[PDB]
Amino acid sequence: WAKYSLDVLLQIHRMFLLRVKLMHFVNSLHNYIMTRILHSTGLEFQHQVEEAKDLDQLIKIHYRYLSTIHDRCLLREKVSFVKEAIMKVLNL
Amino acid sequence: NLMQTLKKDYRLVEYLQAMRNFFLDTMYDFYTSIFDQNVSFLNVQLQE
Amino acid sequence: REIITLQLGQCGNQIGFEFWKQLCAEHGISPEGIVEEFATDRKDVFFYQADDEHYIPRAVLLDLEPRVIHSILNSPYAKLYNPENIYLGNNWASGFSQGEKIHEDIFDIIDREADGSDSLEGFVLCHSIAGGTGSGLGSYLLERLNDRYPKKLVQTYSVFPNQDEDVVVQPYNSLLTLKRLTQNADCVVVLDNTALNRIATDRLHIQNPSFSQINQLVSTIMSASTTTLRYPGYMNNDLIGLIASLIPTPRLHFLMTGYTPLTTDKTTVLDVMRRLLQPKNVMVSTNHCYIAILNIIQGEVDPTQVHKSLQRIRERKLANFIPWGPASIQVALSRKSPYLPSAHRVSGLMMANHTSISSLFERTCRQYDKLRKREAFLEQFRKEDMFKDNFDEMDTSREIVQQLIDEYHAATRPDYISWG
Amino acid sequence: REIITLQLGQCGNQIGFEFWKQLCAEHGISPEGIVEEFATDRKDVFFYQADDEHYIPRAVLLDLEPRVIHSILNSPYAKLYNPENIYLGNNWASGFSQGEKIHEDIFDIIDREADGSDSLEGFVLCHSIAGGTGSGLGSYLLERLNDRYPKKLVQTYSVFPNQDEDVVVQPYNSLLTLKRLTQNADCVVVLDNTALNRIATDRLHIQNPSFSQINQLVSTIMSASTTTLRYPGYMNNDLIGLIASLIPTPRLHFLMTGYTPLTTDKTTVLDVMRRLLQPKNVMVSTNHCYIAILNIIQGEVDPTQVHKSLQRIRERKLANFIPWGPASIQVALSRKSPYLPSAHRVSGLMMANHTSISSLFERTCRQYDKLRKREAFLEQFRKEDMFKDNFDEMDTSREIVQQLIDEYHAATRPDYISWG
Repeated sequence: WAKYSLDVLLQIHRMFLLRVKLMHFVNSLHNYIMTRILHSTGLEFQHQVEEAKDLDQLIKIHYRYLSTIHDRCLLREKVSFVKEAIMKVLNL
Repeated sequence: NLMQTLKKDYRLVEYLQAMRNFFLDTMYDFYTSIFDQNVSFLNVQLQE
Repeated sequence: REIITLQLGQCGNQIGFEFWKQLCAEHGISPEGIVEEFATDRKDVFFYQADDEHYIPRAVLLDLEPRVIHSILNSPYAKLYNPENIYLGNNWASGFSQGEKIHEDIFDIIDREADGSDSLEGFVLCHSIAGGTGSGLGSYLLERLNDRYPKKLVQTYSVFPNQDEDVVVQPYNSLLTLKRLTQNADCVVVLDNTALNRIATDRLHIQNPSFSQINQLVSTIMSASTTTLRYPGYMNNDLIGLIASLIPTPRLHFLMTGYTPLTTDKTTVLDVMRRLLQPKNVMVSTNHCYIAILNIIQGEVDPTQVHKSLQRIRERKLANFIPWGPASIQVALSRKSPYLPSAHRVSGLMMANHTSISSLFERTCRQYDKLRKREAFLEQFRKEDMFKDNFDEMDTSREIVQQLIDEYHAATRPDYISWG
Repeated sequence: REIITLQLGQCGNQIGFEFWKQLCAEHGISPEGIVEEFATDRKDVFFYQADDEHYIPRAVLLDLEPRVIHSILNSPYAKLYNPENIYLGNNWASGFSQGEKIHEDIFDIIDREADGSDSLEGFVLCHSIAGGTGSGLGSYLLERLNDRYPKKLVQTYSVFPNQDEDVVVQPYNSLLTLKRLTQNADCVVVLDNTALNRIATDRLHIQNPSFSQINQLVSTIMSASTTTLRYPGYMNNDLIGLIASLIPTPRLHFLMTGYTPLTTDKTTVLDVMRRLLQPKNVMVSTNHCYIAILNIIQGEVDPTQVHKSLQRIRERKLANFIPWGPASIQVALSRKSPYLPSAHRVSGLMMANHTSISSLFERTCRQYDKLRKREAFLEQFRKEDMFKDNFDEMDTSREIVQQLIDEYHAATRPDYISWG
């Protein structure tokens, strides 16, 4: 939502520097969130589940896949020092 | 044997592939149309 | 979404022909359009799912003094694309005036294909700057497209007119076309003919068939740039997202071309990153500093490799920075295409906004200024006189390109609260 | 750290060409620069990891009346090094004046390669004393380098102008160049042309191709001296550490060359130590006493051998001592290089500061004094007259070399609280 709001727009040329000043920040953050967590940790996780021959360990590797992506993209605690910053740059 | 016949019928990998595709190209287009609300409106846009 | 590609002039129809042949060989289609059995992809970006089970590309075929377009006619790739819209030089004024008198039905041709596709993302113009055939008509059609449709994107793949060259009106033609490019386009992709000529005479020992080999290069670059649209990723599955980061302001919309193998006729991301950042793996050849770079890689990429490669690129500082902000080289990953030759398995390309192209602009401006001061190289072309008896459009284009050079130099400064 | 090597003149480009060919054969690279599979080393001392997977050396190519440099051009080692900086005699005044008028862009060439490497340790000048082509331009560039960069090291590999020789201005040229060498250099490595000529006519029976064989000798010595920098040891992995011990004071910075095999076309450290200490295994041929000697050995060295060899060297007293202090022959051990020919498996070289070179200096001073007293051997060179109409630079150089001879003789004394 923040990326598309910053990428829909067609002063003088000065508005456009303000475009770069924010659009770069959200774009780099987007690249981080996908690649370094949700695809790196996903790529190791697949190679782990394709060698599970047990009912029991299959739940466990999955919970230990979500709970580390849920840590890396943090939502577990300290949402008053990380989450609020992302929320206010959404209002930006 | 049980894990083999769980990946030849009732494939967990299939539901896994669908899962992480129902967030993150296609779901971009769906939400950008909503940029320009209501809970029954979303059903009919989603099914489109 | 969907891209409608426009080709015009002999050089533009040449590069469009090789690009369509390249995408025909790339995707699973015959030269008739017959479906293959090996084809995460998309075949609806340049291709309409057309109505005889041939994925016929949406291409506007324009001819002006056709010689090579006749060879395009009797060809097996004329069964791939022909929606039957072919409708009929050595000057900008002649091509401009000829395009002016017949804008109606060719605009109807544009309207037909605009009604043809369900969605639209942009118009990609196969264009040659001061190519004679492409010149004038291309600038006039650029005015028609940007005026008639303000809601879409205009892309112009352009060459820089230096082929070690006789035409002395060529600086005037390139200056007027560049005025149109700065004012009537959203983004311009520019290449140098001399740079690709040097690279071609380097990698082989060819001297005479330089045109066709340059066509291979630009077609490979055009396929490589739209691979991220043709194959579904996460970003730049629309044109405007790739266009957005490199262009900080509506005046600096001219992009350098890079592609890290110059070869297709083991490797890691780290080596090809440091191999990309030199200005002699760039296919476009004081303080000169990039505004923004974007690189897209395609291959068997370990995801940790891009991470530590970008680490090395930071602490080495082998890229030219932007003063007024952060706007840096961005790592993008794309899928390796089916049925591409297996050399340079990890292969990347870059598009970058650099202030160094201002030097090439002012060189051509200096050539124009020389011939304009001498006043012996207008040649008294009759279309040039009848189009403008006062030749004030040359002065207006000179003013616009001077403002462009000043804005380039102002973006070079640490303050870009000082304009031009 | 990293060394940027400068070559100039026909003789200097000759010795740089053979040295680069020697290091190409030594390290695991092709004459194009293609990596080998056998290569504790370093390839970043003379070599940049350059940007087409060729370890291209940082070499400044300077030409002045090029004859052999044209042969260097059409060569397979022109694919190893060419950063494309070649820019254009028989006199010191002509080469000095020609270097004076164009110092700007060649200093920009120096600046380009100085920006090229990440770190820098020194500038090694391939130079020939009174070689005509190297002369004058080399002395002027020595002034430019030591003035422009006071934080780095300047090394000058130099020959002594005695080739059994017609040029009668040669003592004047060598005297002016020696003034520049004493005043504008941190260290000078000097060899005798007659000594290497005697050794070459000894080991073979060659009379005509003496130049090329002397080139083999100096290139082998230059590789042997920087083996301890190119291969990681414990000390003298920087130049200044090897430079430090031999040079006790800024005036005595001239070093003799030794290398214990004169052969490459069983052995122990003990025998090659006693074989090194004679003045006829020295390649540079009253009380004469060394200031300081340093020897570096490379081979299959038992570590007890250097210990008892140095015992024998002490109680035999086969080396000339220093009165005013301790500064003696130091044993250094280095790695045997890959792909070197397996003759003299234990091989050592020495660099030494000796007062015996004062004799060669005063011989050339006596030749200059003879031709200067006669006043018939300036030949009225026009560049010599226009450069200095009063010829007071010859008097200043004579004063400086006289102070040098006096400081040499004062260092010979047990008191060096008496100066000159």
